[PDB]
Amino acid sequence: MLRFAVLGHPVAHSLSPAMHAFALESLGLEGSYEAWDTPLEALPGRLKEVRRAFRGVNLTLPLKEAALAHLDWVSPEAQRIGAVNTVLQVEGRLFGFNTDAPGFLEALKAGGIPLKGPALVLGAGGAGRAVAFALREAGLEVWVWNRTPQRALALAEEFGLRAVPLEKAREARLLVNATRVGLEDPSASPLPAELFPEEGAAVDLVYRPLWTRFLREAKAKGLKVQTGLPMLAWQGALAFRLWTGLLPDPSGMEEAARRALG
Amino acid sequence: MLRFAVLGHPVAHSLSPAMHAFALESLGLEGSYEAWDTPLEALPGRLKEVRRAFRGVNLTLPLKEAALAHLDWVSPEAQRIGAVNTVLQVEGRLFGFNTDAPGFLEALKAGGIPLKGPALVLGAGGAGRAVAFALREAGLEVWVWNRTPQRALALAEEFGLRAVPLEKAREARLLVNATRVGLEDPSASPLPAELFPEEGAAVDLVYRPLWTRFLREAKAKGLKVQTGLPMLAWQGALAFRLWTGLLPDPSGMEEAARRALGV
Ligand SMILES: NC(=O)c1ccc[n+]([C@@H]2O[C@H](COP(=O)([O-])OP(=O)(O)OC[C@H]3O[C@@H](n4cnc5c(N)ncnc54)[C@H](OP(=O)(O)O)[C@@H]3O)[C@@H](O)[C@H]2O)c1
Repeated sequence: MLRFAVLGHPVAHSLSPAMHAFALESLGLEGSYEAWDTPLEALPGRLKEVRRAFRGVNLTLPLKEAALAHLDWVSPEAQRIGAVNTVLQVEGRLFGFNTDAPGFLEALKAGGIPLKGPALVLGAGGAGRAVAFALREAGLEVWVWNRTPQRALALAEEFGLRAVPLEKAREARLLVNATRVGLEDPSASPLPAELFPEEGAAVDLVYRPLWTRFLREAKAKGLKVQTGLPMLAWQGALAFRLWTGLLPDPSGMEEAARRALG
Repeated sequence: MLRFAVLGHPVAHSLSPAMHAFALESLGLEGSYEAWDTPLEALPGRLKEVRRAFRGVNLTLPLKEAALAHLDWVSPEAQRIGAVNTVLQVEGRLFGFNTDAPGFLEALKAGGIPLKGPALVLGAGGAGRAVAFALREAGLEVWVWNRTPQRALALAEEFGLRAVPLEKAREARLLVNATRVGLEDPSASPLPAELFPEEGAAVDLVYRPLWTRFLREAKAKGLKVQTGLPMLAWQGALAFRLWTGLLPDPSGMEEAARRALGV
């Protein structure tokens, strides 16, 4: 019993299998969590397959947004965010949820990052929307920026936030990189060093490398920093509870993910 | 800790607490399944407490119908049957399902009884509906009877069945008692021995007593028979799987009920 898996392309190096293997073991449960490559056009087929033999699955790039028109139910939050990262299967019916939003908040709390705004979310893409949704719910004043202005402006209107220029980063107290800038690229950062504030906190959703240029610039400025692992771990832990009713240890899953990275 | 419960009025004799206690223990899980007396007045206040402190709950009379309107999502089957016996709580949201229909079918399969029709369901009430529904989806011909002809003909239309006179029971190959006849009445049966099928099988949903006059008659005639416990055990095991993803041993679920019954 308990067949799980992460669907997306690519997923060859996902850290979920390692995290969830630990979750199952730690809770004394038998089961498996496997990495299963799935293009955005091979999705319809896989949701059918999930229905017949998986208790649940995580969705990742680039399936998160397209999965909605494919589930029997989608949570109010997942719908607002417009993306599902966790699917539960019961009686062949599929229910979509988003554990990225609540996971991010739990990660901040657990990591001792104060919820102090204004919070600037860099990136109005999928991850940016989930983070902006979470920070709005937490009641902070939220600003959003995007390389392409329209997307930031549209999101600001949609969520009742404020689209701002990169320069306003100096006035933010919580900075979140929700862009792909820096992914596998130690030379790139979404924010020029000179625009970082001198007090506050910075979080990077990118965890490859672990200490991105963005986090190094932030740490250099004396800001409290958090890597992308805590969020990854919490969204996974919350997903596991959705599936079984049990909450595996988040710190344990994070460590497991770290060990899995090398 | 996993928190479960059976909601209804009454529930003091429900065998669910005993069955799920076995499920939890046998599956090495920590948690509890309690019986919570819940009159219809209190469904609202009760469900809210569910969204907050329970992973899932079973619903028994008289809350199986008035629950649908209060849930965030109701399964199709449960929609068509018009009753929910299993509620799942996730992120404060409540989802309703009916494990009786599939539990009934899985009990027959696991017990040997072939889904060879034509099958006749005696009783067009709540119990009969769930069973009538499950049997056609299974792929066999299904007739329905009821002491009040109307309640039967209407069901034949709503579910695409066929209302028949009691005499038809003889031409059926699958007999199902969905009436309260025989409940704590060893000498009472809804079907006269003379109207019993020629070949086939019979299943009684009444499990108190376990061997009802209906089942004893059916057996004397040469029909294969099944008590009401296998269905009880499977709807419970399926409910547990629904809440956790793990299926407790249905045979063990039945044993637990048997012991709780003391027979
Ligand atoms: N740690 C976790 O658990 C976690 C959870 C979710 C996401 N993430 C990570 O965060 C990132 C975002 O993922 P996602 O699902 O939101 O998907 P995504 O859709 O692939 O990201 C599109 C977004 O990234 C920005 N971006 C891309 N290239 C850029 C460049 N060269 N310069 C400036 N901005 C650029 C986009 O700007 P435009 O709109 O202008 O293209 C936009 O805001 C990924 O690296 C992902 O691994 C991590």
